[PDB]
Amino acid sequence: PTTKPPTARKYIWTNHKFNVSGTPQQYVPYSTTRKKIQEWVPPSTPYK
Amino acid sequence: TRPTIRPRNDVVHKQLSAFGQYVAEILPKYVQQVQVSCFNELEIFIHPDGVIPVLTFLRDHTNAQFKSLADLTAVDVPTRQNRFEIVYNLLSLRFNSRIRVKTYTDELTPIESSVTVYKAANWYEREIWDMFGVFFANHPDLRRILTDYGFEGHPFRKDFPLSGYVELRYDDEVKRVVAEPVELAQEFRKFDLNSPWEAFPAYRQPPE
Amino acid sequence: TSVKPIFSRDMNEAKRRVRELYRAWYREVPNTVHLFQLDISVKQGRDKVREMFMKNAHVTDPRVVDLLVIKGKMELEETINVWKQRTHIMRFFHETEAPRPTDFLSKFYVGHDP
Amino acid sequence: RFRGEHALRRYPSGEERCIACKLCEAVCPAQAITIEAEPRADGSRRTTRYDIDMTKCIYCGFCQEACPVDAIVEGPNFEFSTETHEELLYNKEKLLNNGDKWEAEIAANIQADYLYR
Amino acid sequence: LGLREIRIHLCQRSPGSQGVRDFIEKRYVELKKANPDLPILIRECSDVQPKLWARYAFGQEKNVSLNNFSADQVTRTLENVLSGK
Amino acid sequence: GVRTSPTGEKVTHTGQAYDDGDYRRVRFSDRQKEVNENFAIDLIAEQPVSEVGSRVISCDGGGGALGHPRVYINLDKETKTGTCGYCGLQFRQPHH
Amino acid sequence: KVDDAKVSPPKRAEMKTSMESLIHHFKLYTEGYQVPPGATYTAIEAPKGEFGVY
Amino acid sequence: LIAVDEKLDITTLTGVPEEHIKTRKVRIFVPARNNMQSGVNNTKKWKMEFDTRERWENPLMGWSSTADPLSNLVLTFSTKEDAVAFAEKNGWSFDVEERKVPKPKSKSYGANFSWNKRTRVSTK
Amino acid sequence: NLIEVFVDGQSVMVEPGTTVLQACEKVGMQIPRFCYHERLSVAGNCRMCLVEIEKAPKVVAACAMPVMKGWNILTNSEKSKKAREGVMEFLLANHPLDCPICDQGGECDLQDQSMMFGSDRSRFLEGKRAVEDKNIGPLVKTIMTRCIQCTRCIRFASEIAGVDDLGTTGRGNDMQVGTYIEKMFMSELSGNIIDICPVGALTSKPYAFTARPWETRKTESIDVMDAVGSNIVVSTRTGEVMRILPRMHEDINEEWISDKTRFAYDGLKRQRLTQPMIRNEKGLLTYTTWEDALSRVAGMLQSFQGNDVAAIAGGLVDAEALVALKDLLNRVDSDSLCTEEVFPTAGAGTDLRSNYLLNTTIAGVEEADVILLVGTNPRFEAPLFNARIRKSWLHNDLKVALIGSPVDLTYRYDHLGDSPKILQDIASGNHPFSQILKEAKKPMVVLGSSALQRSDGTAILAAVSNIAQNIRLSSGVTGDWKVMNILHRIASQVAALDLGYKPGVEAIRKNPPKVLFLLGADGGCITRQDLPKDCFIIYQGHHGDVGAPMADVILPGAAYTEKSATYVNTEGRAQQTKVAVTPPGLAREDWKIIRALSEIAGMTLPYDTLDQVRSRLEEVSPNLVRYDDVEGANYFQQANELSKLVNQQLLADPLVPPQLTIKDFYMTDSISRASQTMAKCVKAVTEGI
Ligand code: SF4
Ligand code: SF4
Ligand code: SF4
Ligand code: SF4
Ligand code: FES
Ligand SMILES: [Mg+2]
Ligand SMILES: [Zn+2]
Repeated sequence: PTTKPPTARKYIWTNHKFNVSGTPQQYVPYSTTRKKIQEWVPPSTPYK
Repeated sequence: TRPTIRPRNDVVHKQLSAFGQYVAEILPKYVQQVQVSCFNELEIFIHPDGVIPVLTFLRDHTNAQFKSLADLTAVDVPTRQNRFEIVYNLLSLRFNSRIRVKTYTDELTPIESSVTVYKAANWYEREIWDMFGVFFANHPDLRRILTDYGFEGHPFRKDFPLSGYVELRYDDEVKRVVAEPVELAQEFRKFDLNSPWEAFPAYRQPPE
Repeated sequence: TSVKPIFSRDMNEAKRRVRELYRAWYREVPNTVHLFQLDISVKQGRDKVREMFMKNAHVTDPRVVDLLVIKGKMELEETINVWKQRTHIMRFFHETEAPRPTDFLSKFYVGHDP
Repeated sequence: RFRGEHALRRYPSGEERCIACKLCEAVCPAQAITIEAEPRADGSRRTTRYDIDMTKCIYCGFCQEACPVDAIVEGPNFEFSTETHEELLYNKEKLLNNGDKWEAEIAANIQADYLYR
Repeated sequence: LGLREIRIHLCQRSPGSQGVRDFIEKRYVELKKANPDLPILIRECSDVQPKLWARYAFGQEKNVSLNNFSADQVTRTLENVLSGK
Repeated sequence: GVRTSPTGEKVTHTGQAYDDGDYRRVRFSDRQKEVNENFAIDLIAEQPVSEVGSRVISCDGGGGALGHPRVYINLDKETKTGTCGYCGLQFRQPHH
Repeated sequence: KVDDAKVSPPKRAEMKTSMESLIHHFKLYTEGYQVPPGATYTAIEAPKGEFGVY
Repeated sequence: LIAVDEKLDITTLTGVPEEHIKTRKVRIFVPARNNMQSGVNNTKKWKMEFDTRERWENPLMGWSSTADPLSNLVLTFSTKEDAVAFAEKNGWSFDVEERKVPKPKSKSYGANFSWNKRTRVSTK
Repeated sequence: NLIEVFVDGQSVMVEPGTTVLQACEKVGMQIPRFCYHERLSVAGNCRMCLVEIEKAPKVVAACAMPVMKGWNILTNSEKSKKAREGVMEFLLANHPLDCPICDQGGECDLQDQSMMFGSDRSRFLEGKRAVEDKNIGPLVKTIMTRCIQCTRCIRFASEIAGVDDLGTTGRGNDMQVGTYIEKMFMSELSGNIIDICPVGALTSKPYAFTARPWETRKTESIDVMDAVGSNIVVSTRTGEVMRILPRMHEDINEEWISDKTRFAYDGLKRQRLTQPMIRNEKGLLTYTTWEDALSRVAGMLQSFQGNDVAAIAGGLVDAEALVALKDLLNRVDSDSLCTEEVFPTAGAGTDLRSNYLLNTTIAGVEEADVILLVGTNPRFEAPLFNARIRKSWLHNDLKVALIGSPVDLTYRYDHLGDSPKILQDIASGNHPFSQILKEAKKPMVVLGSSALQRSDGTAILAAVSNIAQNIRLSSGVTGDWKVMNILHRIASQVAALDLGYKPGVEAIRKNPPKVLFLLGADGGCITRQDLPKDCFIIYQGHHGDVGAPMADVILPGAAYTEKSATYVNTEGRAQQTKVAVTPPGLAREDWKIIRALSEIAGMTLPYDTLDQVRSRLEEVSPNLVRYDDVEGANYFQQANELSKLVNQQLLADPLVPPQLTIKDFYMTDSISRASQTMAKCVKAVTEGI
């Protein structure tokens, strides 16, 4: 890398990270999609 | 020249056609059809109860020394009355040739076991029974070969689901592996790939 | 029509084969309970054998009955030779499956299943 | 040519290369890719969900052959063993993080091997 | 005791429904005129025998087979239901 | 451009964030949420608009065979920029 | 590879330049190529003996 | 050869669970042409498919889950009679849909230029 | 007589005028094509269907060339193959490299026919053409660089939809398809240009980028937005409705669907009822359990009986739910069963089906000589019926006359007044249209169901029956042609009337009920000011619109995409929707809900499965279980004789349809009101641009 440095981008990580498994920095999966179906919110004002 | 097209061998096509006519003449009682595919493969369709005579002839005859059984398998075609199609692939070392013999059967009709002709038929027919449900009559030891002990159903039939009906896990309450109905965290996503436009006119079927 | 008989030409011969297989399975339950070190009773094993025999009591085809006794003989020889483990013998009992509701109201409460 | 951990790449501008065309999902032998897309706030064709089950993946590299924009790649990383099964079910944020961490080496490898493709 | 509706199921083509067709053709309008508030629903069967359903109070239903009846016999069977005998 | 939900949870570039009453937030306790900080929409908006003096331009994303399939964009509507829809790049004709 | 884009994929540069090549890349990697109907048994001399596919 | 007069029934031999034999109604049909394309090659054979069951969302990863073994099972038959016989011998309930074929149509290019009829087109 | 031609040497017997393409279709060969559609006129401009005749030195356009006697058509000859390769080369020469970002994706005819009939390599070494993108509204997205100038959208727009706003401007390689001005192509049949466009030039805007064709599973159901009962295909993906596509049925749907049918599936993801709801001590609706809600409802149902129990059925209810609710209310001797749609009960009433059916079927419009529309706007009440009328108009010079308000149908018609006094005049014989009807060989009278909602619906029905009787007497008595027709606009109306529901809510108004079951009743016909004080209301449904806000107990149900259900269309045909997805949350099937409620209340209904419910439907009305059948008996004589008895005076008001414009078309039912795409359509057609 000293002789042939890699191409620099603004989004490439500045600091490298090792494997963070077994630590509070470990990856936890989740669904990245929003809620498919919206339910109906009843009125807050009483009737009859 | 045509660099991207597979060349053909009309000499081998002629030799295979001649031998197919030869066999069809010698065994009129069982041979129903003979075909030669254009990549030079001879195929003989026989009545299902001529398995032992036809195989013994193809093994012992001087002009057909098919001493080796390359394979034995079945194909499931639910649209047919006899859905199962038993396929025998024979190899002749003396004449450096290969032949195929095809038979049909259904669920409740047995096929005579050919272990008296070829010894490889033993495990081949055990696998056919295990995976398709075809029973072979005089088989020395016919039982499951590939499926789990007590596995119910024959998985290679077209109507069998890909993931089956049960799945295994270890249960701590009973301290043993248990079998429970199948349940998938992500269901297999079935893709419809077939194009609505015809690809090969040469195989077009009559509108009927 | 004139279909090929696999083992039995009539339903009486098929019933005879069924009775022979039932005798074989009945006489093997004590040995199976002893060898596999199961925690069930011999009476429970015999009741399971009867129940498994009895869920095919609606069959009226001698060929289907012949195939059923063939498969029963195969799974009897898997038990005798101890090819099966305690796992499979106990798989005959479904000791871990939850009791599935059978009434309309319970099914309606649980979910969408018919 | 080595096929290791997967990554989602970006253009030099920082824009994601993936256009949610689902060719990788179609070609994946192991059905290890799950993709869901919708128009972005600027109208771009972009993914909202891009999952790869690394416990289902067979590391065959078909997804980067089938990608028309060089978005999904199989990077050089091979030392990414975890302690729980759930940590091996990557999502879009994890794959973009992998791309950002490994972009220099990924770019160098693609430059070295793109004339054989 | 309290009749709530009548339904007549007659197939459109079968010979067994010929009498029921004649009753509808010539005698239905008078019947509907005498009983304006009684729902007399005429529907069509496919290949089964003609039938007469009478729905009473609290969901009690009786079915009478009209197969191979005559036009006057259908009238008599229908008047038995309305009368009660 | 990351943003924080009212529950303290970071919001992803797709807008994902667990509700306050959602039980599924328990999985992040004593752990973290994997969120990529760079937003492609923000970066591509930060990109400037190129001006070329032709009705039709071509974009291949830069790099040639290392970009995207080459497409042609018609710069005739004077009320908007032509956007390459593979890479989201804006082009325009010199006005005034 | 066989110079037949209806069976083998085109090059990446051709795919990113040619309309026919892009179409064929898309179709090959999403649907695949159709094989004419038929059954074959082909065997080779694998190191463990005859390895065959029907 | 023996003579037995029974309807073929292989449910006891197929190994399917009782609920998936008895609570399932298959649909025998010819697929409708995909309206997005003009090809008619996918409307040649009859299909047999099962009724849709429940799919839910996985708590982790939000994938689509299922508990129905016969969800992706589709069988191809050359004839309605073959499909019905297969369903009958396997013991499933079935609903048959008669095949829909486009009716013959009278097309005439010269109709676009009628002297007195409304078929004359205003543009080409 | 039939002439003999040969396709690849095989003999075909074809009628004179049959084209080469149709003869090849007859022997089973589908010739490639882009500009040819069998529902549109013949263009012959894409030149993709060129074939070789045996002795002809020149290739012919198969789509526009009538066959001559003794022609041999060489469909797989060298000349034909080279012609296809050349044409495909030109098309792909100017096409853009947009396949990965194109919704046409795996369902593109350019791609499929390029893989089948074209070359695998490109010789084009020039620059491509880029075309400016037009804007024609919120439904159709135009990316016109992908257009292949096949002019299907122009022909479809003009001929089918009666809108001449599309055309080709300029000439040469720079010829463009569009409006030439910023005008929106808004019509009730606008998505069919999305369907017929072979390429990705016209794509669905709601469906944009969401899925790919291979992913989707296809469920064949029917449409419930109107009473035509159009056949559709629901495209789902991982348990989610993704798209609605047409399904061919040449006697109902004929490959087209309306915009409300196609683009209102977005309303199935909003305002959904997902859990049972009751009211707490504060009177606010709160979530509860199925057992709790059903126990409350069953307690009230056991408390009351007689005509103190009413049910109002809405427009999206199915035969199974209707018959289950009818049985449940009959178990308590109650009978206040009604629909929120009025039909005249004076005379024959609902006793004879050929008194509220569309007796001349949808396909029967194609044989009529004269058609008289009374008090309806078929363009918005039943867009496919109006499309059939326009098709018959164009291809048979059908004379259409409309009595009442002068709405804009897509074809020229003869306007007659605005008042039912014209209807009185025609029956007498004063009007010239009386002579036209008398001399017509096949007349048809269609009375819109919206006109029967007036205070004088019985009088209008009597007047039109008098007109039909006059037609029958003067013209031929014999024949199977039927003149009298009624066009419905509600999906559940015909099924309810068959089951024996009392049309309209007059019974509820007359005897206000203590307990009221609103089964999908979102029309707001009956409200709490009509009901007695402390009335108990159970709203069973799938959207929270009106009944849910006013209800005491809320029971979530299933939609047509989520239940297998039976619906009877306006011509009396019965069809069944299949299950595409499952009901969300704790929502259940409607008949299952009613059956569970009956079992809890102690009056258990005698059916436990869908087959048993269908058997009960067969007991009540067998036509509900005869599905594709449409043939029925005609009782016009009895109906007319019973109608002559009681007559009222026609109101002196003009016959004004409820829907006069396309916005009124867009916002019709609960799902349409919940949809956001329909809101966008309303905004676009109201505020323009
Ligand atoms: S490497 Fe192969 S198995 Fe893994 S995600 Fe890519 S295509 Fe799928
Ligand atoms: S093939 Fe590439 S661009 Fe297409 S969906 Fe996959 S990662 Fe995205
Ligand atoms: S219209 Fe067809 S060929 Fe053209 S870019 Fe779209 S998918 Fe590709
Ligand atoms: S927009 Fe589509 S339908 Fe219209 S001419 Fe172009 S390719 Fe044909
Ligand atoms: S299909 Fe005949 S020229 Fe277009
Ligand atoms: Mg299109
Ligand atoms: Zn670009």
